[PDB]
Amino acid sequence: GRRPARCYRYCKNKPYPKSRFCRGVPDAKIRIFDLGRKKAKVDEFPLGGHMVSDEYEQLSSEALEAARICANKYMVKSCGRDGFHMRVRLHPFHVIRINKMLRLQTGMRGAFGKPQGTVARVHIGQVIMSIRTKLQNEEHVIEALRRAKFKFPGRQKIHISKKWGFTKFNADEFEDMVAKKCLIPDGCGVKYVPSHGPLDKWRVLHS
Amino acid sequence: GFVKVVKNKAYFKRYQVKFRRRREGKTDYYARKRLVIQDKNKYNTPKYRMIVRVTNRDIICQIAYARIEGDMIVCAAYAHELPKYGVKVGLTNYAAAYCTGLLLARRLLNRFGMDKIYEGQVEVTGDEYNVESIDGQPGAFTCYLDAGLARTTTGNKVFGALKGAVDGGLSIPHSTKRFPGYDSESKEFNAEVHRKHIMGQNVADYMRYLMEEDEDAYKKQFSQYIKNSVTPDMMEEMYKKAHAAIRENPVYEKKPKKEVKKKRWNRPKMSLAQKKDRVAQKKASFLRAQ
Amino acid sequence: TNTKGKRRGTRYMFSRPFRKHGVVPLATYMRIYKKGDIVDIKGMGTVQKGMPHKCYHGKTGRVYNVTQHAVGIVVNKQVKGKILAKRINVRIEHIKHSKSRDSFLKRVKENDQKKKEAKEKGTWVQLKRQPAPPREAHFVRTNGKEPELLEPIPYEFMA
RNA sequence: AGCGAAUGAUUAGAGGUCUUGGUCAACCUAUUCUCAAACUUUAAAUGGGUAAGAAGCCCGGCUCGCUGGCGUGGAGCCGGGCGUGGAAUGCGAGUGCCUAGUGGGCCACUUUUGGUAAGCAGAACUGGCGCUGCGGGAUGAACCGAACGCCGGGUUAAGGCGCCCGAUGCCGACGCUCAUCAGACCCCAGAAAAGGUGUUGGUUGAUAUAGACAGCAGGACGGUGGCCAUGGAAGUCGGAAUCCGCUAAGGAGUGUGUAACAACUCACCUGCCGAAUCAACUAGCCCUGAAAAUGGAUGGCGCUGGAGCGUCGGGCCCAUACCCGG
RNA sequence: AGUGCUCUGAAUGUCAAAGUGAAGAAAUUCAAUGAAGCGCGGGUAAACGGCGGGAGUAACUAUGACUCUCUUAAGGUAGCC
RNA sequence: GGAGGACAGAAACCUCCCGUGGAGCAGAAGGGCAAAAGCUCGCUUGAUCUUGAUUUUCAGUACGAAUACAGACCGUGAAAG
RNA sequence: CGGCCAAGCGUUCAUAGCGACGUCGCUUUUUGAUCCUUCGAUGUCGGCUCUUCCUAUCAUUGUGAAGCAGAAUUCACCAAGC
RNA sequence: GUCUACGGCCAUACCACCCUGAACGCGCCCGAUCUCGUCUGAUCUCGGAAGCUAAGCAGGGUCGGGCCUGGUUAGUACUUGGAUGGGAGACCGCCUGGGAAUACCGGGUGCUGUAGGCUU
RNA sequence: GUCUCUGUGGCGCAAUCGGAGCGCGUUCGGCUGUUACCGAAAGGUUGGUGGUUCGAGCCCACCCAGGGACGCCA
RNA sequence: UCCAAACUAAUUU
Ligand SMILES: [K+]
Ligand SMILES: [Mg+2]
Ligand SMILES: [Mg+2]
Ligand SMILES: [Mg+2]
Ligand SMILES: [Mg+2]
Ligand SMILES: [Mg+2]
Ligand SMILES: [Mg+2]
Ligand SMILES: [Mg+2]
Ligand SMILES: [Mg+2]
Ligand SMILES: [Mg+2]
Ligand SMILES: [Mg+2]
Ligand SMILES: [Mg+2]
Ligand SMILES: [Mg+2]
Ligand SMILES: [Mg+2]
Ligand SMILES: [Mg+2]
Ligand SMILES: [Mg+2]
Repeated sequence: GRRPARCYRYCKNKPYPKSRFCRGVPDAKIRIFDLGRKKAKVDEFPLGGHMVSDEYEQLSSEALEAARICANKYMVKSCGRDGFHMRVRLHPFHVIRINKMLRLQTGMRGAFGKPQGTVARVHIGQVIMSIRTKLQNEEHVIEALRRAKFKFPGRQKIHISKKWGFTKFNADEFEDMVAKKCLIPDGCGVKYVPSHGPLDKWRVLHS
Repeated sequence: GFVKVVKNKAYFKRYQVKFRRRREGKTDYYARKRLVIQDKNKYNTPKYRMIVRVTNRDIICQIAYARIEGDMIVCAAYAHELPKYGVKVGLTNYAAAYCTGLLLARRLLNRFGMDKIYEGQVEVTGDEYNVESIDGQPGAFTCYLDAGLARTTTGNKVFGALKGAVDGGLSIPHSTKRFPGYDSESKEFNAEVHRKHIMGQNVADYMRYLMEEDEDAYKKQFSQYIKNSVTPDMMEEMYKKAHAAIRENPVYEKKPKKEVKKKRWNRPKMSLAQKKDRVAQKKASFLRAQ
Repeated sequence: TNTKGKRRGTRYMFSRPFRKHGVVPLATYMRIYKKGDIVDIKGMGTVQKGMPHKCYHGKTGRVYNVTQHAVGIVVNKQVKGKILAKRINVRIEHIKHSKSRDSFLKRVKENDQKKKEAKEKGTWVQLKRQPAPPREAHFVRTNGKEPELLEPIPYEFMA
């Protein structure tokens, strides 16, 4: 079994990712990071609610997919099977280690341990999880992110963004920029079309 | 598309250009590094090099020493100024290479005033000669050869301009292995085969050859010799008259010209204001066309 | 324990700058080093002969010897308890003239220019530069405007 | 910091369409999420080196076997001339001989490595203890203040000022808090997640005399029960529902847990009652969470218009420190 | 087979001092000759000691009398647990 | 890498185009390197004879290794070198 | 040895009794880990005898809860008197 | 106004594509007896001068890509010194001084030395 | 933990010598009245994954499945 | 004096 999670809570070591050097890590528990109808466009699924860490700590990969699951089946149950898109925005890149003991060399002789799991190092203000829905589901994204808090160790705050969706443009100005072709909806996100470049891209934009 | 573009934006963010005069393909910075650079304990002493460059219609010969600002040319002698001395044509063959190197030397030695001190080899043998310095006089002007990017094989014309400059009196360290009269399978130098390349006898034979077999390709290969009436049997003396005319008067005097206006023959850069309304009336005339 | 290797830890020190690889510019070869001038010791990576050891990269010494390709520099080195002067031989790719001296040679050539022309105007001109006096009294015009009121902005939370 | 910059690691859609993939992938282009002790275009703070003159500067000449187109170049030498001593601040400096003891260290702030951690093991930087007393932290190698000849006077530091115990025996200022485990001062000697209609602040939003809120209730629910189905429909439901009362506004149900026409008057009201109220947050103190062995520890006694916590004022108390004196 | 002990000594390989021969002015050097022992060859376990693995197989299953195999100096026998 | 060319295809050889090093340089990793430090030809032995100085580790001792010279003799190159 | 969250289990029904994926603690009867004290010596396992203490309650007194009809049982509270 | 030869700094100079290029030059170009090289006069070497600015090269252009340089980012991130600051901690405020990097938004697109031409 | 070692045709097991095999079995003819012997043919990701190399089953790095051996004062 | 083993449970005279 894995150690209790207060053993690996604070960011004490320097980042130790899997590479040519740290070989043979076990695979992370969380493998799926986006969820809901992923193919939903940007045009009318506008609300974006975040989950922001209040502490500088490191979260296990077991706990990232425990809050992936418990926020999914609340959003499924109350906003439908496809009325949402959630996105986990932490990848478990740091590798934690274990010094297994008890015919080896006893004690702290040779104490550099073996890789044991993966965590995600997280900062103050860093977004943990995002959900985008219809605008009339603000009551439910606040509840699903509140119920994902109980899976994580430290302190988190729930926050409703000012941006449109998962984009980086403010929702106050989003429709005006789509109207005047400063933005172009491609898929989940949006392309910014600047006022420089060759002029044939201006011509095909104003065909 | 299907293939990955190699010249993408990240290709140009990491591209280092070569030097300005490398990517024109004019300078070998490997060779120049060993050629223009003085030993640091011969401190501000110049290090002169003879620069022989052969274009398609001219032979440039010039002595330079290097400075941080750029190379400083001390004396330069061209081959298109040889018709002043009496060689109207064949101004890039081996014979005019000798005449240009001889002109470059004699123009330099009276520039310094050493011209009667170091006379050089007046009668052209074609054999190995070296100017040695005389005690009590100024030393001989010591110089080195910058052939450039030329393939320096035996008979190359840059060694003809060297041979003219040694006979003119300069001190250039050389060997006779790349003069035309050298025989590679014998490692033997003739100095009579080489003498005839100075006098233009390789050309004189081929003129007599095209006279007696083709006579219509003769007017094709030597169309300008016929116009200036340069017979094959008057040519060896035509350079002997030329070399003495060099040694008579090597000084380059030049004519100024003043009566020119400020006529733009090219086109200036468009201002910022002209550039951004040009797009503004392209965007206008695009929407006006629909 | 670390190795006592000659280039241990010079991964970035002796490397080249970005897009400055390749052929050395040729005017680093035609500087002139007299005996007794102050040179900055840096050390390229393109040239491997004659490079100084890593304890001299970024030091500054004066020239005592000049050879065909190199130089002799006297550099102070602080080994543990005492500074001792080291005589090192460096090919001249790795050094450059120091401009720390040349501002002082700019003003010694400025002071002799003004001592034989000081007296006939009765001028006792200032030569000793002084260390930045306090600001003197002055007036500040409002030009009819009033100064803009500043007040702290309320907090809000984004990231 | 960067990754719509190389190298690596990596998530998702989109746009293209060539084909040894079977519409799917692969592929390409533009974007997008998240990373790096052993990656980096960029890039600090702190830092490291040198310099800030007479050993200089400007003039003339001489020497050379080195160098050399040249009276060249370089080094050396000899005269002569120039003091406004060419930033600030502080300070007397140089040099030699002989030489003991030591070569187990430990601790603390910040950076830091191994480890779940450790009063653990290992480094960097400075200070300390060891070698060192004194005042303060009840007590203490190392914390905070300050370093010591033997005394008088005065005044402080850190810390204090109910009584032990010197000093608030101030008509001190404004609040917060009740604890049937209150709390009470660097290191430091005990607690977390999660909760509380306990109280006190605050933030946002909502309703309200075209009368809310809470509580009684006055016509106060029905052809349509549809669609879902005779495992749940002419009251009320584990699956996709979803119009209309012949209205002053109304159920294809939250509501009397339901194979039942079982059967009672919520919902929404205009007069009654006639003035403000509701919700979600948030963080102060307090409480729950909170269990170990001899009987016991804000140091003790005790303290609750404070002798508690927060922000503050004036006094005052004394060290071997500072000051004046022997 | 190992380690011992033992017998045999054939033309036996290795092998000291002295002795013999040659080279040299001599010290010296080289060669020949070769005792035991070692090496080679037998014998010996009531000498020291030692004495296997892997597959498949009976017509319910399961077992495995039998079969095949790598392998060593022999592969633990009568017994007993 | 692309596009082509009898047999010939996922790989034989031929040709053009793109190609900032994504290859290679004996090996570990790091730095360096493009008319090159790479690949291929030509000629060679400077992998030789010398005396000091300096660097690196450092006590500023030695070995090792390394760097600038100087004196010889040489190789190569037209020459600078 | 406890807590929190709540997918599920409990014919129905998250929470009577439970409790996955997570996550937060306490304790010093374990053992690791350490090497601070003792090597000019602290007699070293168990049982026997005997006293006292702890509560994280097995029973008994007083209660609350249930998937508590009665009976039996399970879950909590005050409680270590016996 | 501009080129040639040799450079200095090495993209504000590079890359792609389009347009113009008087006179000189530079080139493409024509040939293989000699010199010298090749499987091949393609390269290299040599001898030329009928043709041509097509290409190189030069000048210009592109809401061009890169590169150079400003703004924003941002007094932000981080950081020297300091406290008997806060907080159970992790971490965080303040004092005293320093002070960045993207994305985003502008501007720019070679300067210049020595020698020699040309341009009326 | 560390170090060695094995892996190859159905089965036991070669070649370790950088340049795919025994025995037995299985098919298939024969002989026989019909089921040893005679004849012939077939068969192998040579554990896996990358390296190195003129070239790998042989040599390197790792993973796996198996083995073996190395420790004692309480 | 070379080797040379075996022979339906499936029955009707
Ligand atoms: K024992
Ligand atoms: Mg060359
Ligand atoms: Mg001591
Ligand atoms: Mg302090
Ligand atoms: Mg037995
Ligand atoms: Mg259930
Ligand atoms: Mg210790
Ligand atoms: Mg005793
Ligand atoms: Mg006792
Ligand atoms: Mg109890
Ligand atoms: Mg040709
Ligand atoms: Mg052109
Ligand atoms: Mg054109
Ligand atoms: Mg641009
Ligand atoms: Mg097998
Ligand atoms: Mg023992």
